[PDB]
Amino acid sequence: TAAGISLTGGRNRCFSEWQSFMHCTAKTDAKSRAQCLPNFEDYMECLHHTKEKARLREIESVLKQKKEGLEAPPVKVIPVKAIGLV
Amino acid sequence: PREAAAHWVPFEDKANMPDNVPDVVEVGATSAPLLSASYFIGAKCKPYNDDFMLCREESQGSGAIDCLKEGRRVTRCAVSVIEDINKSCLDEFRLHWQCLEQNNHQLSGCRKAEALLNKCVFTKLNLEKKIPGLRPDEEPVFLKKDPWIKPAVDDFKSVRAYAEAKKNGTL
Amino acid sequence: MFIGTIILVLSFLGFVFNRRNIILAFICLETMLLGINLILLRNSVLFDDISGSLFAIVIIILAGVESAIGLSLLVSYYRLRGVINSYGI
Amino acid sequence: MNTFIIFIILIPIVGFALLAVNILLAVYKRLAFNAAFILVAILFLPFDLEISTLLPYVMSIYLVSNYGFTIVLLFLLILIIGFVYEINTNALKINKHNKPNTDSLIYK
Amino acid sequence: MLILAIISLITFVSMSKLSDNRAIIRLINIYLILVLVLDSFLYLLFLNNQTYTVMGELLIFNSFTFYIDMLIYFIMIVISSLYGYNLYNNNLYKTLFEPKKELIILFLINILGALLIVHSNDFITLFVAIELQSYSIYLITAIYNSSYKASKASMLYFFMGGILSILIAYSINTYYSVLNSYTLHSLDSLIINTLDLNLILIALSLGLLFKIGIAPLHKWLISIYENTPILITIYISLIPKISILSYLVLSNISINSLVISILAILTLLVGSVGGLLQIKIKRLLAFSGLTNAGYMMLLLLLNNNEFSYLYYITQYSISHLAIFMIIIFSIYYINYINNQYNPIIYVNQLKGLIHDNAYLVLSMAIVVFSFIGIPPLLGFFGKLNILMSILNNGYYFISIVLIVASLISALYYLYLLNVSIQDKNNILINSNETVSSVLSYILSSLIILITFGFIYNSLIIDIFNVYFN
Amino acid sequence: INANPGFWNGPFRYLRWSAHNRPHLFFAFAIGIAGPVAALTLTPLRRKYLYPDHSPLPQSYPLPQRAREGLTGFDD
Amino acid sequence: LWARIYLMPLLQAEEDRQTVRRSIAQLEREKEIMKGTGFDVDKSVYNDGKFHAPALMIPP
Amino acid sequence: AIPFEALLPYGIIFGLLTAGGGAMQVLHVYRNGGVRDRFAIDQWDSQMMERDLRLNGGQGRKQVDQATAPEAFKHNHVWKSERPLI
Amino acid sequence: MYLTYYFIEITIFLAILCTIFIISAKNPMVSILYMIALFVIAAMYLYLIGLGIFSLLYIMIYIGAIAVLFLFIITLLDINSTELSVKSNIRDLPLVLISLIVLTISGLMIYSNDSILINKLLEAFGNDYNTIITQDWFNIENTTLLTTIGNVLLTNNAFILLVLAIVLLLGIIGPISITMKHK
Amino acid sequence: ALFTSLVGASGLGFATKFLSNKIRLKPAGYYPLGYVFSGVAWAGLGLVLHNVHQHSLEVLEKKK
Amino acid sequence: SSSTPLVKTSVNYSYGDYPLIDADPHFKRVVGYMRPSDYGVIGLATAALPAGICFAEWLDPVKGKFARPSVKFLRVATMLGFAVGFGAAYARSSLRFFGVTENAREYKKDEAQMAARKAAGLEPYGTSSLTPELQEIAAKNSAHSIAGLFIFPWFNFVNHPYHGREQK
Ligand SMILES: CCCCC/C=C\C/C=C\CCCCCCCC(=O)O[C@H](COC(=O)CCCCCCCCCCCCCCC)COP(=O)([O-])OCC[N+](C)(C)C
Repeated sequence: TAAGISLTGGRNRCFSEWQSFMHCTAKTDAKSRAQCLPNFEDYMECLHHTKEKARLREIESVLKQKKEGLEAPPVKVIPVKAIGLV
Repeated sequence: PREAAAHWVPFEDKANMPDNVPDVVEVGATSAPLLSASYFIGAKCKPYNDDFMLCREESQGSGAIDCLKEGRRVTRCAVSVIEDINKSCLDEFRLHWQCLEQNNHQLSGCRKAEALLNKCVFTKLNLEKKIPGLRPDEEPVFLKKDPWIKPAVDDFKSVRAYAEAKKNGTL
Repeated sequence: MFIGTIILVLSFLGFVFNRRNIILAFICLETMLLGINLILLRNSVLFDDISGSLFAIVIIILAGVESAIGLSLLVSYYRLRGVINSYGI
Repeated sequence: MNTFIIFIILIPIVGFALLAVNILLAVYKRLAFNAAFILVAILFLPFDLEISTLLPYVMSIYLVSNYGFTIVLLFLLILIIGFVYEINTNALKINKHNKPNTDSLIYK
Repeated sequence: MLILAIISLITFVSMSKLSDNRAIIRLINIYLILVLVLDSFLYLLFLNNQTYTVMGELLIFNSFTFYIDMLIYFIMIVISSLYGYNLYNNNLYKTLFEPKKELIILFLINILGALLIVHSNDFITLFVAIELQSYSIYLITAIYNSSYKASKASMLYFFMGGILSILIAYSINTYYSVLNSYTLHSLDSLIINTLDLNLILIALSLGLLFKIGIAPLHKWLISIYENTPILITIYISLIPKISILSYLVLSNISINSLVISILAILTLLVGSVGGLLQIKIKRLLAFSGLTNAGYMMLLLLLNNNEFSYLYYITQYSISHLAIFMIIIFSIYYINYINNQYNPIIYVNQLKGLIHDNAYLVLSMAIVVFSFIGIPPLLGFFGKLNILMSILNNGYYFISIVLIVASLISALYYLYLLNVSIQDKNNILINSNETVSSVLSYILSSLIILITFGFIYNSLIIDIFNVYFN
Repeated sequence: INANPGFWNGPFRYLRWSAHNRPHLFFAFAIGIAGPVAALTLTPLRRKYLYPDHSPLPQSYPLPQRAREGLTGFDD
Repeated sequence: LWARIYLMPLLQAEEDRQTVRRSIAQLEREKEIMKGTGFDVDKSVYNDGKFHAPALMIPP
Repeated sequence: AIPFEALLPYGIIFGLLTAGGGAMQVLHVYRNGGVRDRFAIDQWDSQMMERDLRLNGGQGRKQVDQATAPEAFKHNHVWKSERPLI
Repeated sequence: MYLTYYFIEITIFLAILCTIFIISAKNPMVSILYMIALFVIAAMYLYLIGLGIFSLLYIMIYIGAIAVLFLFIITLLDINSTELSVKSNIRDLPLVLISLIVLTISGLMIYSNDSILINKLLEAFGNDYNTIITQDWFNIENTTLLTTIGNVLLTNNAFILLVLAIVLLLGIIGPISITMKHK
Repeated sequence: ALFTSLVGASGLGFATKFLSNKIRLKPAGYYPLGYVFSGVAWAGLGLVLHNVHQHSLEVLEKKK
Repeated sequence: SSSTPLVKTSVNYSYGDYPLIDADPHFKRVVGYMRPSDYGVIGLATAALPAGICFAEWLDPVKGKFARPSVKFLRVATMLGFAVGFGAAYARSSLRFFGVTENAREYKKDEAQMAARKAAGLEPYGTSSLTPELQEIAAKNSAHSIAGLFIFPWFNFVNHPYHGREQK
């Protein structure tokens, strides 16, 4: 089939975690799959980014209350006709 | 590996390489010079490029963080080749990529300044173009005479330089 | 997934709650297939693969041949009758 | 702002202008059909739609060398037998009653 | 070798005339017979439930699927042996039951669509094959165009099959959205614990199941079965049922399913009490289709349902097939014939059939006792082996409602006999012309399978043991 | 009038008939049959006698299957 | 084609170190965000510990 | 012989398209600073043209050449953010 | 520059509006005219997401063939049709107001993997986070999307193209199976 | 035994020909070679099923 | 280089009681190694379809009178009889490669020919004009396609490396 073929014919953005999980299930006897679980949890988070979303929600929740805002090397936004202006 | 969006918003980060990765001498060459010098930095830095892609292979997923040591060394030796081709054949190199900046950067359109550059670099810098994967009794395409695919306009300065190289006998 | 779900649900209720003609049934059925495509193609984009696009380019064809078949079924229904009723078949 | 998009914004304006000058300057103020007419359009769709099944092959013809060839050949050769079905059955031809059936005159 | 038939015959039927259609169907019948005789040694490929995945994780060839793959050709020989062969050689029997020019094409296109589901692994083969067979039912229904009921039936079946096709495609798309793969074995028993999949896998099930007659949506199918002509409907009642039920039973995506258990109970209730006060014979017969297709969501709830399913499917297909062929025989003796497409409509019409001939009522009696599970018949062990799996795996209220449903159903099976053994007042003394020889030998053989299959029950269990385990 | 003789009542005479009276189906079916029949008979003659097949193009970066012997050079 | 694959590892190494630098900068910025209230800035949302470039950032 | 009044319309149509295309090529060469256009643009080539804009400083395809990079070339590298695509 | 931000949610609102004009129209042709409007709003969304190829395939076959097919049918056929009157269609309103809520919320439920039934819904809306786009230099030839579809239909899934031949075959046989009346 | 397993399937064949005569309202012996045809056909089915069961038993024997 | 398998494949995984030669036989090999008893089945199938039609109308004639069918149907019966005979022929003869039927006179011939082309130095199976990825894909298609002979004909014409053999 078209298992892990990308838009450009290469590999998906989550092919490595899936191939790791299929290594896990290839060497695992059935009903011993409970040791195989962490590769799976890594794969589902590669697909949907759920734990990353919850973590960035908590970081933004602590960030958004403060009156100081930001004391860090900032992230500067530019317009598209000025990528390499300066 | 992905094509941009409905509304993508560009941003940069005024930050620094933190503590332990030393400073490097990065390639400041545009598309025409490194497309011109591609076979020569592929001919000199073959095992360093091979070593970098091998190290990127063996640390699966570690990847980016793992071989900082070694993508340091492909940049250094590619910069070495292009400094050498500057000081060697700046005029004819410049002729080749002033040709190749027209014609969509199609390599097809600039045989004439190319062969001149290849003589110059094979003489002073002794590196040679090869198309690998090419079994024998198959002529490499930048050697053949009367090709089917000829450019629209032969550019003027390489016509003149190739004719003068004919007259001098260096070609 | 909003635009696909909205076309699917609203096209579905446009299918279900007509009593006026037969063609609104056909075109609501066709926009349901559009609504399934709008969800599938974005899951192809966001996951970085063609295989949802594989099922897309197959279901384009099946929606086509579906329309060809079903409108020949309607001309069967109309040949024997005189006029397609308002209330339905 | 590239040069592609003013054009397909600017043309509906040109049409609206040529239409508003018309609204400014103008003066204002079931039968049975044959099966061939309906069948041309109904049957047009499965022949328009194999064409778009043929569109992904023609872009990627180099990669599928010697193998996607034979798959496309078999695809087309399965389509040709349905084509020869409709041309064996005289599907598009419309007929009329102009013949006197050419029966010889029989006496007594 | 279906497509070797289809590609050849479509060119062959394109050029033959309207009179040649009978002998075309005779040719295709004999072709299917010899594909079953000369090529049925492929059982040797599996010997220990060995399964092949062919065309690259796309089709799945195992032995359950080989048995369904053989069953469909056998019943198609029995169906095609009807259109090939005259019933009697009379004026009436030529103007009744006329096969159209493109009918024999659409049968085999439907069998291609039905076989590519039982053999299917990918979802895209599932979707393309449900589409191929759904089109073929749209057009097998509508091919008798000059019938008012048949055109209305095809137009209803179109929109209802269209809604359930988009519901299946939505479920397929949704499973793709939560997991990258399309194949069902990306589940491999570790997903289902750590993943809420119950809603997707039921909506995939319920999408096919509602196409077959799962009983909140049973009203449209009964109307289509009563409206088609009496020979389209034996085919379009057998084929989609067995094709997708062996799909849903081969790939057990809804175990312990509460929605499936409710709708199983609701099917066994409303089928057995819907057929009670009904005067049309195809109706009665289609609700007998409904209760028996609702001893199916039961096995679909189970795990390891391949003795109960396969035995009950070939039971049901023989019994189904035989009782339709009995009323196709019964139309000669009746006094009133309406509606050229659908000649016998009422079960009141086949009264006194024992005084016309007795052996057709002997045949009718053994099939109607095989539907209600009478123990020396082959139809008994089907319910016995459903119940050796329902009770095996914990479904106790399901078993009680199964029993009550069988008892309420027998009340309208036996109405066929109550009608057919009565005094008629106008007995036949001499028929001049006799019914076709091969077309009554087929029914005699289908009887003697029903009445003498318990002979070979034990061989089948041993064979089964070898070839599926 | 020119009527159908049949493909089975003499093949070559039938092809001669269809070339005259239906050239829109002879020279259309004969130009499309000259493709897959010539692809099974004219290709090994070329691969032996005109020129053999080409070397395949690369598709990704060609990784070798070595075990990284330690390189020397370009340290600092 | 052979010209492009000769140019690949050079640009690959360039994007590699830009990935490393801007990633660690985002991690340190989010660390200086989350000072005070106790929370791990350094634990990755994977379980197999590898270096992923982050995604899904906060709208600028 | 030949009619001139018949051939003057096609002469005007020919001359209109001629002067149009000449003006078009001059406008494209003026935008790019003396070089012809890129008609077929790969994904590779698009990334490369963006890198050239980043390298030379502001201008489109100036095509400068240097032995090394400037020190500003290390820091001006951009990543593209992208909306949720709901 | 952030006028150019809400472009997706705009087309979502336009699709809602356009289906409201599908199912509430006087003529049977006015409904298909808003339907081809719906196809082109869809094709704008498909270009917007990053799929330029599909949008033009949707123009080729969905305001291409099947549009012309439906316009054609509505021309050469008479079809009685009533209007959306309140006296025949207000009786459906308390079922629609239930089924809208239930079908939308349930259609937004299955994109989640928790087991709370309120954290399932609130993951459909709690996504305002900007994906970061890196440049990898691994791809060398412009295998765009249509090349990969032509590689997967032809090698990895050749059987689906080859069963597809039978489906288009059936779409040719079927209308000739019905609408001919041979002899 | 193989022989009784042939004779019983042949008796099933005689029953098929008999009942097919009796639906057609013919006498018992109508075409008395047709009994030979049906007997040989159903006996061949008994051959087939007998041999399949033999081979299945031998496959079970080889698993020890 | 164009003969390295670079996938993982079962080795000598027999499908019956007899040792396999081959996991998918190339079409020329199947037509080579088939027995004369197999050409028998082809001939019995070409004979059984026209005689089957003439028999099945001897049972019940089409027009009420026993007439022989036309030569038009006997030609199509002969064609589809060759079709069934070839399907049964390919099906039998490739069960012999799988080691599921009696495998005596072909294991020797496949010792012989493979050893006779290891001596001539060439590839054990043959050089296809395909890249090795197309060989893998095109032989994931043609693996075990002899099951499903009841649906569709599919054959091996691809000449790829792996066949479930010992080393290569
Ligand atoms: C000479 C022919 C003349 C023309 C006849 C044309 C068509 C005849 C078609 C059918 C006749 C009945 C054959 C039944 C075969 C069952 C195989 C089997 O029990 O299947 C088992 C598994 O079944 C199951 O799970 C349960 C099925 C339960 C069947 C319930 C009804 C059975 C009672 C009557 C059937 C037996 C009556 C015998 C009459 C002598 C798998 O084993 P298998 O797949 O290897 O068996 C096929 C090997 N084969 C191809 C060589 C024959």
